[PDB]
Amino acid sequence: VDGNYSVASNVMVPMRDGVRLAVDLYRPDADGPVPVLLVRNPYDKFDVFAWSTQSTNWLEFVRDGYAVVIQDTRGLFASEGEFVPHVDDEADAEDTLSWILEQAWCDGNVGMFGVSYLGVTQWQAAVSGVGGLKAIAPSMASADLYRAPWYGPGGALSVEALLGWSALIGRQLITSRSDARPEDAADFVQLAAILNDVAGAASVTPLAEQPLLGRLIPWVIDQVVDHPDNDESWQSISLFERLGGLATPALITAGWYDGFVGESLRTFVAVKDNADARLVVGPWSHSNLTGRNADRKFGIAATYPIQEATTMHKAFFDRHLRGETDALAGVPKVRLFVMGIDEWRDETDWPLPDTAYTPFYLGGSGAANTSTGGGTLSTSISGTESADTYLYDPADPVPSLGGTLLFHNGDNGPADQRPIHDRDDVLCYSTEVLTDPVEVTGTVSARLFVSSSAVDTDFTAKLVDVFPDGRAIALCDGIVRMRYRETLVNPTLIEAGEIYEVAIDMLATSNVFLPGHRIMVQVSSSNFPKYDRNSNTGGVIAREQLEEMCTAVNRIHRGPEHPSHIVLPIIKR
Amino acid sequence: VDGNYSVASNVMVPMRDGVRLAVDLYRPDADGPVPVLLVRNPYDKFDVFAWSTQSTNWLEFVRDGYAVVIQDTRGLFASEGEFVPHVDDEADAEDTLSWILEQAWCDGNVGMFGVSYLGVTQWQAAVSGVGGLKAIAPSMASADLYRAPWYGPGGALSVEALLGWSALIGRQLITSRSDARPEDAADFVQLAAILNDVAGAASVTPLAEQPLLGRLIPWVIDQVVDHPDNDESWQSISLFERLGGLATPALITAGWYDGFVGESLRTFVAVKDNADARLVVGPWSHSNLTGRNADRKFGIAATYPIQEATTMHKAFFDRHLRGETDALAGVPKVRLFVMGIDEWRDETDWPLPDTAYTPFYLGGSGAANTSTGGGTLSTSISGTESADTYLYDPADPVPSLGGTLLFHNGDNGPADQRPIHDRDDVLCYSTEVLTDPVEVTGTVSARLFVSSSAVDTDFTAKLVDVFPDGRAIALCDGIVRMRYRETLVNPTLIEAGEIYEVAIDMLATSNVFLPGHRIMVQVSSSNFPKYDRNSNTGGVIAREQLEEMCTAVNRIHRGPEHPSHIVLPIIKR
Ligand SMILES: *C1(O)O[C@H](CS)[C@@H](CS)O1
Ligand SMILES: *C1(O)O[C@H](CS)[C@@H](CS)O1
Ligand SMILES: [Cl-]
Ligand SMILES: [Cl-]
Ligand SMILES: [Cl-]
Ligand SMILES: [Cl-]
Ligand SMILES: [Cl-]
Ligand SMILES: [Cl-]
Ligand SMILES: [Cl-]
Ligand SMILES: [Cl-]
Ligand SMILES: [Cl-]
Ligand SMILES: [Cl-]
Ligand SMILES: [Cl-]
Ligand SMILES: [Cl-]
Ligand SMILES: [Cl-]
Ligand SMILES: [Cl-]
Ligand SMILES: [Cl-]
Ligand SMILES: [Cl-]
Repeated sequence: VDGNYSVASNVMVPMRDGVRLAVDLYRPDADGPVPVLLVRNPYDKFDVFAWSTQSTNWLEFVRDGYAVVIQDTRGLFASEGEFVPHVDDEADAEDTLSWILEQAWCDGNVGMFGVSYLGVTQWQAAVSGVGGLKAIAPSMASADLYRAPWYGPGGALSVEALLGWSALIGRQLITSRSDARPEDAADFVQLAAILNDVAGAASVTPLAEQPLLGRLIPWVIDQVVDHPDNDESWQSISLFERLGGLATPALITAGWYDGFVGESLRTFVAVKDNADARLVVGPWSHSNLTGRNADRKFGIAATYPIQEATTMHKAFFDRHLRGETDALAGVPKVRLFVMGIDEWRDETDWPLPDTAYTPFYLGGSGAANTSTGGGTLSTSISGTESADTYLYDPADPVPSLGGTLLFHNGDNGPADQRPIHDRDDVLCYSTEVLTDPVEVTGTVSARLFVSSSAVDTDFTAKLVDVFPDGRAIALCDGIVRMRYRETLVNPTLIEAGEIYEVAIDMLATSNVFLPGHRIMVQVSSSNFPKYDRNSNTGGVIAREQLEEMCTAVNRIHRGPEHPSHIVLPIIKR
Repeated sequence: VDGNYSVASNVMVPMRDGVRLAVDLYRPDADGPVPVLLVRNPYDKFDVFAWSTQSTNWLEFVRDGYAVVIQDTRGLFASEGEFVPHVDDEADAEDTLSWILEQAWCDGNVGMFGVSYLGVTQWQAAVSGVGGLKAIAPSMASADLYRAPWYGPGGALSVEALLGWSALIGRQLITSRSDARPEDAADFVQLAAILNDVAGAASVTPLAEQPLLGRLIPWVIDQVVDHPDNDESWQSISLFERLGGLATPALITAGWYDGFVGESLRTFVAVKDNADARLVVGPWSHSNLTGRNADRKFGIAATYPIQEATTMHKAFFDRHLRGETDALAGVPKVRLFVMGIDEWRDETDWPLPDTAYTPFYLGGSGAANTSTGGGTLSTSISGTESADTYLYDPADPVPSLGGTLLFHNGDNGPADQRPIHDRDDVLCYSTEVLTDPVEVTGTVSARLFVSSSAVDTDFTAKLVDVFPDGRAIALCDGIVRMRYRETLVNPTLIEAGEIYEVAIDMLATSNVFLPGHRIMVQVSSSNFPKYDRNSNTGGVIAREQLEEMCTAVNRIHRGPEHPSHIVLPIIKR
């Protein structure tokens, strides 16, 4: 009967190596075989409520005649084997898809959907070239694990993401244990302590010493902390280069304040020529999909629209798994929440056609240090060769406030920056108060002319919307670790005092700066614990003791000969 | 097969009057009949994700051999009939329970669970004396609709709760419509505008003029706004008096910052002698179960513990629906999140045995106006007859900040009160900085000696924990509308200038004020839009125009002859 279904729990699916993974089957009451959707989940297939509010009302898919299969990944919960992040997911997905294809109840069309880890696994599934896989819908995900979430395009470690997540997995490994252990109760409490104070846990040096996390999940050191370069151990699990080869439709969801935003958007750009790609980007962080934040509210329309997402996914799967060629009529290619005007808007492509990548140059009379310095931003090249200078001290890094934080205060993306404005290592450059709106929608980057007293250091840039009431709301940011200025693969040190021109990848945003506001840029050399602090030594940063580390006198050059600037994706419509 | 189940959608259940309600059946694969759990839902039975993250991982109940029945209430979604809040729920629940009892798959034991409206409906079900109903688990609910959520023990209208909720229902009535209408699109937008600015919507006078809400849901005026007294129209839907008659076990969940907290706790007290009652209270507001707020974090242990709640409910239903007499061994009678120490703690009863209801007297030299006035709190009666005076102007009420707000900024219960401290109509009284911890856990109230220049006015009291860093965190509060000082049923005006002794019911809290903190009380005459503003006229407040309203010179008397005080539930353990 249409609308009706049954659920089979713990159906055991064998992999090529003989290890069995557990799945639940949500199957519609139907005569024949049906199209099937797969979700690969490290957080207990039973616990459907934990992730689904970030995704879709997917029981609707089942009431509409799709089967849904939810799998425990290798070594977790009801599945056999050993858990190690990422490394088995390609082969386990491929084996799972073949098994589904072979079933009486599968009509030979298979899709996937899901958020975060349930999104990353979909790219891993898609690169196996299994013909029966017709569509994916990776939400808040990445096809390159180095670039998101563990490191980034700037070559700094996302220490808060790493510790927070590892603590979360650790806690799961315990609550679910095969045979319960004496140390469990106390370990559980310690992992909670990390989660209640991620910045504190990230502060312990050497970073590479993790007695609890390294024991519970060795991968934390063996893979992540020990591999600061984008080396073969990373490329081995990276899917990105293979994406151009694909012809798989993808429904891609991202958030402006989500740790994966940079990489989600890249996946859209990489697939859009070869197959039907769709993009949806709201003002969300990884753990906050409400549209409400401490000092910034986007309105109820900004709240993750779970029912509309469901309708959209259903239309998408109906088109690609059911051959219903008109299912996506009236559905835009790209849908974006444009902040400032705080409104959803349709677009024909991403990047937007007609994007004017516009330089805004750093200038001003006298020191730019602090928000009451004289730093300016202007579309005109600065008149005179100046330089702003500050001391960066690893023992006192600029604290992270909003942005794409994941676990450490990850529920306040559009954070007010006023608490860090009076600091001397935060350089501020702002436009005059605007009398006309300025839409900035696209990827964002900075070109800075810099020098350091040290042989390595970091530089950060943050785009800020300054409100008339005083609120200075974070929009997007990035970092470059100087050793990785040219390449993430073969780092080289720098000469003290030599001027370098560096690119800072600041991910992306969509904001209208309204009349009465200013456009601002904060420049510094740290953003902790979003990124781990550079030791300023040229050493292996994660193996260094705080006391071993150096301070750095860092300098930003600006003027006609050194035209440092942020490049803004200006839209005029 | 154990673990396995099927789901039947839109099974149509007839009521005594011939109208049919839609249910979904989640039934385990079983030989015989099973125990059954019922959930009565105004927010679409299909949409299980919207409420369930506030409740239980209830699919676990189905995998463990309970049937679960989810019903659309009368007139909503798949159900026939007309929707009017509350009035049909008793008879519709009773009819539904009989129908379940009559089914092949029901073993004659029925329970209920659910949050908010899904909690209120359970008390409505429980008063029908249906023998087969063996247990309920009303979460964040009330047995007296006047006292929560529409008015309160003080006799002021909860205007923000009323408008916010009505806008929410309005939006549902539209999205689900039988035959779609031309006005729908624009009405939808207007209801969003209310939800984005509840305080703004509450500001329009006369309150009783609601062209949009009154048209969409007439009940908003006909029942709620037109009945400011606790009259027979309220008692008609009140379950509270009948609760003493009952012998039904109840698993009761509440939040310290939840609009229903006062009434949830009362239901526990009313049933605990007659049947197995259980209580769980965390630091949550109605829409924020994270334990995280703008200026206050309770730690990850404070996060609504959905899996543990599931285990607890299962143990509870196993005991009362399955006759498993040892199922609740080791499970405490009462479980509370004690703020300050921020820890879960077991208790043997609520109110705690050994509660010392202790007077803290208002004192101080010179005016108590503002946080930098001289207002004090002390366990000793004040030496000298003083009085603090202020002007309350309805056109400028004290704004609501945290507390038990539902829709207007309802996600920040423990709000920092500093933004309203420099105001002249906020009187502040605080203790010296504490050198020993003081646990305040229980119901809280104030006795104030007051006078007014007007023939009616409000008085408010708010308990505040002042942190060493400056944060002044709201804990609990209340109001008395002076016409209702003696009774909620037969109001009488007051004589200008005459001194009255009034009680203010401040609901309940659990907090340890740690050494370094102070205990503080804010006294005023408004708290808007948590409560609607008193017009200071003696009129029908909701029918009055702002321009028609009066200001009031209000006065708090303190000293030996007028010993105004807050009564605090002191625990020493
Ligand atoms: C998702 O499930 O949350 C994590 C944030 S670091 C991420 C890890 S790949 O997946
Ligand atoms: C629950 O579902 O939310 C409402 C807050 S006013 C309440 C109405 S009885 O039930
Ligand atoms: Cl089968
Ligand atoms: Cl394995
Ligand atoms: Cl805002
Ligand atoms: Cl919009
Ligand atoms: Cl464009
Ligand atoms: Cl200026
Ligand atoms: Cl120099
Ligand atoms: Cl040069
Ligand atoms: Cl049947
Ligand atoms: Cl009806
Ligand atoms: Cl805190
Ligand atoms: Cl605890
Ligand atoms: Cl006690
Ligand atoms: Cl003092
Ligand atoms: Cl006088
Ligand atoms: Cl007197």
